[PDB]
Amino acid sequence: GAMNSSNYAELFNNDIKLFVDDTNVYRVTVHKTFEGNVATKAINGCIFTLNPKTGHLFLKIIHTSVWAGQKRLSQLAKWKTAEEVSALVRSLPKEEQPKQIIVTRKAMLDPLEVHMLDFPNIAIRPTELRLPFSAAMSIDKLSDVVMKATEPQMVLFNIYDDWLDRISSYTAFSRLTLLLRALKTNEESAKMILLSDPTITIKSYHLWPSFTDEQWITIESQMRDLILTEYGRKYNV
Amino acid sequence: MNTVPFTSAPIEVTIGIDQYSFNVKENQPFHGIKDIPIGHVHVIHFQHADNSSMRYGYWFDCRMGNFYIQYDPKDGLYKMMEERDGAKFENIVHNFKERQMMVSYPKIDEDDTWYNLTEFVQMDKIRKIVRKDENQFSYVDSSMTTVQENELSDPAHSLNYTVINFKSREAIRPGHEMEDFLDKSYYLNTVMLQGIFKNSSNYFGELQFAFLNAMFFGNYGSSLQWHAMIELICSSATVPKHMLDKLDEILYYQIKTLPEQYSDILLNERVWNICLYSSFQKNSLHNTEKIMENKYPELL
Repeated sequence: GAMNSSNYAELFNNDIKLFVDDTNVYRVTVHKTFEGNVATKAINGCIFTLNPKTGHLFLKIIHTSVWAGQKRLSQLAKWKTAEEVSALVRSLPKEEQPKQIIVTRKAMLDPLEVHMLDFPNIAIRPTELRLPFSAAMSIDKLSDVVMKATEPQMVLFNIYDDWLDRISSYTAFSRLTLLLRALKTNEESAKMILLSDPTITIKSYHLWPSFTDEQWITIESQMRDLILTEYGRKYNV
Repeated sequence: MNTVPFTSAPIEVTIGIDQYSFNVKENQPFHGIKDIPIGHVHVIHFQHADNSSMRYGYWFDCRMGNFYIQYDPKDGLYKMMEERDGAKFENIVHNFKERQMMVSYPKIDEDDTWYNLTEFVQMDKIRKIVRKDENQFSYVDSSMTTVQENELSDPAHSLNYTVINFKSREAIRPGHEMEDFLDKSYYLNTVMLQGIFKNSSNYFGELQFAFLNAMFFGNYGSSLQWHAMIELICSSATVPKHMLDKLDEILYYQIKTLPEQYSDILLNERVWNICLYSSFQKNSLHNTEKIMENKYPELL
C-alpha cells in the first residue's frame, strides 16, 4: 500500500526500490498568438527515477519531438513515463530490478501498472508524502542536460554525490529533500545559500558543492530558516 | 404450458418463480406451480421464513425434463429433482391440478418482462457457468463465489463466469498499453466476442444471467460480473450498432425490474456514472439513461 511517515524507514532497507516522479515530463510555456489566442510551446522534460538507498538517478530526458502530432499530451505524458520506466526495468539485470516502484503522483498508478503487467512481483505503490522532486530542474547540471538534449537520452547521476561515504542513506535522503524543498519554495534564495561562499565549489563529477560536515550543518540550518520564513509569508503566521 | 409439482411444503417459505413470489405457510397444502410458459428458462427460488439468509434456487427449462420440488429434512432445503417416469409424473400433476392445489404462473398477456430479461439466456450456457452435469437444472444461492473471486474456495460450487479483468495481459496488447486501456474495443471484439463468447448473443446471455443471480439471490460476485460486462461494452469506442441498441433494451428492463429498495447494493455508482456520462457510449443508451434518471437520480 501507500508510503507515508509511518513506514518511512522502509526506503533505506535492502529491497531495491525506485521513486518515479513525472512532474517534469511534459513542460510547456504558455504564450499569446498573433490573433490574440493562447498556445503552448513544449520544452524538453525528464522522468526523475531515483533509488533512495543508493542515490542512483535514472534521468530519462523527454525530447519535445515525442509530443509531435499527439493529442491529450498531459494524459499521454503519464503513459510515456510508464513506458520508459518499464523499458528501464527491462534493461536492468534481474538482480538490479526493483521490488517496488513508488510513484509520487497517484495518476501514475494505472499507467505504470498496465505497463508492468509482465512484472507481477514488482509492487506499484503511491505515497502520502509531499516529496519535492519537481524541483529537480532547479539543480543546474540536471536542467542543463535536459535543455541541451537534441534527442531522447538517458543520463545517469548519483544525486547524493559522495555523501554516503560519510552519512547514511536516511540522512542523505533527508538532506536531499530539504535542499529540494528549499529550491521549490524559494529558488533564488536557496541557490544564493548554496553558492554564497566562492571558495566552496562543485566538483565536475558532482551536483552539489563540496561542503565539509560542519558547513553542511550551517547550510542545512539556512535551508530550514528559508522554508519557515516563506511559510509564514505564504500563510501570514 | 408446463408444471413443477411440489411433494409438500413442510416449512414456511417464500417461493419465487421468475419475478413472482408467494408466501407458503408451514405444512400448507401447496403442491406446485402450473401454466409455466414454454420457451424460456425459468428460476424457482426460496427464502425460508426462519432464516432470511441464503436465498437459493434452481434454473431450469421444462423442455428438458419433468422437474419437481421436494423438501429434504436432512439438508434442510427444497430440492429440485427430475422424474424420469413420464406416466408417473403426468398422474401426479393431473391429481394436484384436479385438487387445485397449485398456483398458476401469473403472466399478464401484455407483459414481456420475463422474455426481455432472459432473451439471450440459454439453459446449456447456464450449465457451463454452474457445473453439475448429473442434473438438467442448476442450483444457485446467495453465497456462491465466482471463479474470479476465488482467484483473489471450493471449486465444485463456483460460478464459472468469464473472467474479465481490465488490467491483465488478456486485456492489454503488448505495445498498445495506453490504447487498449483507454479504448477496450480490442478486448471486447477480438478477445471476448470473436474469441471466447463467439457472438454477442452468448455475451448478452451471460450478462443477463449474472444480473438475474444478483437480483434474485443477492449474489455479490454475479453483480460484479454484470457490471464488468456492461463496463467492457461502454468503455469500447467501436461496438456494432446492433449490440448497442440491444444493450439499451437489456439494461432498460433490468433497471425497470430491480426492486426500488435494493438500488443501494445492486448498483455500482462508479460504473453507472461512467457508462452513462463519461464513456464512449455515453450517448448510445437513451432508454436506460432515461429510466435511471427518473428512478434512481440519487445514485447519479
